[PDB]
Amino acid sequence: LPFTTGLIYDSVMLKHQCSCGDNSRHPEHAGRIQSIWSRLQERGLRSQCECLRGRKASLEELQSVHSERHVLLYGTNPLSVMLPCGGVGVDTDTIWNELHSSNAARWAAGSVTDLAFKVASRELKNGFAVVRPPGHHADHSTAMGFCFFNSVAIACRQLQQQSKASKILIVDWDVHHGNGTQQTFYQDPSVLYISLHRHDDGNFFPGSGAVDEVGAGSGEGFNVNVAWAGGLDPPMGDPEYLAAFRIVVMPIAREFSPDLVLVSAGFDAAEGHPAPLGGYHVSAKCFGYMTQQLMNLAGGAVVLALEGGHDLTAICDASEACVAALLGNRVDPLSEEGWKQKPNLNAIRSLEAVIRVHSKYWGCMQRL
Ligand SMILES: O=C(NCC1(c2nc(-c3ccccc3)cs2)CCOCC1)c1cccc(-c2noc(C(F)(F)F)n2)c1
Ligand SMILES: [K+]
Ligand SMILES: [K+]
Ligand SMILES: [Zn+2]
Ligand SMILES: [Zn+2]
Repeated sequence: LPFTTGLIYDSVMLKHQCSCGDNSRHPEHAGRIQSIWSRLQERGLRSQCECLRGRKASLEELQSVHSERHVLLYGTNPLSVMLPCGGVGVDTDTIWNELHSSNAARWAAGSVTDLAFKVASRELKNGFAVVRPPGHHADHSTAMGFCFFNSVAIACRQLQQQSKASKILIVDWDVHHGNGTQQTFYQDPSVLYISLHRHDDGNFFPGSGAVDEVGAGSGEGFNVNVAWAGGLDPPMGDPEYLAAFRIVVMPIAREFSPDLVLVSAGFDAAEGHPAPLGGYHVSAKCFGYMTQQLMNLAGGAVVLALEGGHDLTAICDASEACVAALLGNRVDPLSEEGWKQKPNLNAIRSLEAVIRVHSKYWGCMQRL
């Protein structure tokens, strides 16, 4: 296998859809990964990468993060809740195809894991997983927010249990808080979880991920929530996220010094997502640049896994810029006006809260 960027995609994951067939009512649709996959070929990036199909996660791999009851319910064939539209699901948003959802969720978990091992073993330089359904909301014993199994958390656990990576950084720049990922690794100091999300004092899904939530026991200080407050006005975009990377994400990541970086790469903070889905204005160039910054860690061992993002144009633009970054294309910070603007007052106050809390744990957060 050649030493380039890896891409994960398979049609099995397209099968996850409600029986009613309305992709408008169920916005986490197959078109999401389908559009990105073809977009990468149209732009010429896909042929440059080593394209893999992935695999099903074993029941044992799913149980490394989730409970036995959870894995029996969503992981196995029955032969071994009603919705307004008529289909079955765990809740109104999180649908369940009785023939295909389990297989698609297990494939997303297995494929992110398979890609992480190849990047960890250094067969691949880095990778991008075009997977669905998403994972970072799925906790130990709860499927929620379009998520069933936490693919990124499962990939992380398997890397540790097979001794392929000592320290692992999980970065989650999806606009929503990865409640599942935070819970899984809350007491583990060998995993560092840094989330950037719209918090607005608990009035935004899932409602968790406050700045005070720093971890527990041995894992105290190794959970970093960059919880944005203040609202949508003034606009949250590139200057705020760039500032977040300069001041919080990269300094803590460098002080932690991971052996492998996993990215819950949601693109619902991008332009084209109105409230209450996101309401943020992060450009595609910023996503690709944030990717480029993470490639400086762990000797380039970086793996992105798709999470959220609805607007087809926005997530395709952003996915393109991240894959290009992975392939070695560099973004010149001086080439874009607007990046010269300072971050807004709401973002500064939010980062002030992050610094004040984590000054107890990190040297780069300790000031006079
Ligand atoms: O508030 C939410 N959604 C808003 C609505 C939308 N959800 C999406 C959507 C599209 C693709 C993936 C996930 C959500 C578009 S609109 C829900 C019903 O229709 C009107 C607003 C909501 C609630 C729970 C979870 C999420 C959510 N978004 O991304 C993710 C993911 F897990 F990161 F993928 N989860 C979003
Ligand atoms: K997040
Ligand atoms: K942690
Ligand atoms: Zn339906
Ligand atoms: Zn999201």
